Amino acid sequence: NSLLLHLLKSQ
Amino acid sequence: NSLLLHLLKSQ
Amino acid sequence: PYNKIVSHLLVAEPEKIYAMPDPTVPDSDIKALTTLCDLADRELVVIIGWAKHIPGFSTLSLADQMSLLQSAWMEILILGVVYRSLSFEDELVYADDYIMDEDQSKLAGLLDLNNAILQLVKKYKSMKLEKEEFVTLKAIALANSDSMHIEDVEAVQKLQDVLHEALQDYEAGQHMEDPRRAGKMLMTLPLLRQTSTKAVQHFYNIKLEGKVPMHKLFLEMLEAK
Amino acid sequence: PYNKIVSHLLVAEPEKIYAMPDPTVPDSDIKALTTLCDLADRELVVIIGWAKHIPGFSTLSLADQMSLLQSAWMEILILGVVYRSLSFEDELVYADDYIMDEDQSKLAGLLDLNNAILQLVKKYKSMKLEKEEFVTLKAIALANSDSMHIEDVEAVQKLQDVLHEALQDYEAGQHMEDPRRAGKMLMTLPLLRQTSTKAVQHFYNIKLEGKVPMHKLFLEMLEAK
Ligand SMILES: O=[N+]([O-])c1ccc2cc[nH]c2c1
Ligand SMILES: O=[N+]([O-])c1ccc2cc[nH]c2c1
Repeated sequence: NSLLLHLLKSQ
Repeated sequence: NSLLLHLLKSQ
Repeated sequence: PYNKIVSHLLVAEPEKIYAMPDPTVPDSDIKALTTLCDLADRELVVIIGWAKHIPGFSTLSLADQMSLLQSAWMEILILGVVYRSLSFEDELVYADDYIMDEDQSKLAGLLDLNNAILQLVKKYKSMKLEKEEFVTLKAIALANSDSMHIEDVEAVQKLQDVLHEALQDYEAGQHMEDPRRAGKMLMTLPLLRQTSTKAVQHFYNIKLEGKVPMHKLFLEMLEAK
Repeated sequence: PYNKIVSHLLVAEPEKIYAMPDPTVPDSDIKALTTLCDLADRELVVIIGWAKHIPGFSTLSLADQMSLLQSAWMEILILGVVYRSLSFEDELVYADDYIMDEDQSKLAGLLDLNNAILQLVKKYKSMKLEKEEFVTLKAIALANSDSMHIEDVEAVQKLQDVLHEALQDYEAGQHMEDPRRAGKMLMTLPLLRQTSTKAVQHFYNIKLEGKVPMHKLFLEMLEAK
């Protein structure tokens, strides 16, 4: 799964 | 020399 | 009853031309691309003529006239296909006798280019693009074509300003309900530019691959990019 | 004393990051491109954070948030270089510690891409682009990025409208002398799009050529094009 998604969900 | 120029000078 | 520059560009709009694919030639990728390049060669003649009716274009130097047309010619060809295609669904009207669906696009190797052109069609359909807006955007695309080779930067800026003012006056008069409509039209130009780049790249590749004959004017406009 | 969305985008603007080229590595094409791709990977993290401050962006679906960023990321990187470069002549400020002239551009194999970026710089210099306009155009470029993959077309149109309205209000308030300034700013977006296409194509070619290491986020944004 995408790091873009991860960073969009993050903090 | 360019046909573009020719057609820009034409009629 | 609107802006006079818009009125003028409407009556300056050239008559449609037919593709007339050679009925003695068997249907192939090479026939489709030969037909499209011939149609483009003929439409470029019509475009050069039209550009001379654009108020102030003829007062630029011959070098600046050529520079604007060498930069914008594919955008102008694309906008014509787009406009003709607005009443269709998933088909591109290159000409009244040359309407390309997915099947024909795959056979021509044009599926990707034709999908990008269809994205432009679907945007203008959702905005209900009018002929008045189409001709004004065509002229703006020529004036705003970002040539690296302009001699009179101020004169080209002035042409850009005249046509932008025409678009703003037309939308203010005709589209009171959407005070952002002129800007929304200008915000379609990036996808037009992107699609023109893809089309020129594609036809340049076809020129190098050496299998499709092309006329002098089309090859000269392709060489200028 | 102007439009609140503009005010907000100004205070949302991220702090500069340094390139920090590895001082133990000899100067080469591979070092320059490794340095630029690392800087881009790090700036993409900052860009994702910034996008969340754009009023209404966070209300889109995660899919639509990703779609806008996958389409616009290189345009946003280019606009940052452009803005940092406005007080320079013929140099691109990638970072305060990484300023590229012609010599360095030739050594990196970036001469053509860097000349296109310089054309954007020279246009915004002639318009005297303000930071207010820069941040607003950055947001508009994200919202207007022409993704083929949007789920809520109306919600993205609404974001486009909010930011376009902000630009129009700011120019109406701040630039009474030029009633066409908002449209002139929008008419810079086609060259931005064109330059982004050339940059992504160039870095995609570098990725395939296999010699320059690249971080996960940069490669994922490159894969999405
Ligand atoms: O690549 N194009 O969009 C393209 C190619 C060819 C023609 C001929 C007429 N209009 C054209 C448009
Ligand atoms: O191709 N570019 O314009 C480009 C490439 C890399 C970076 C890094 C920061 N800004 C960048 C811009």
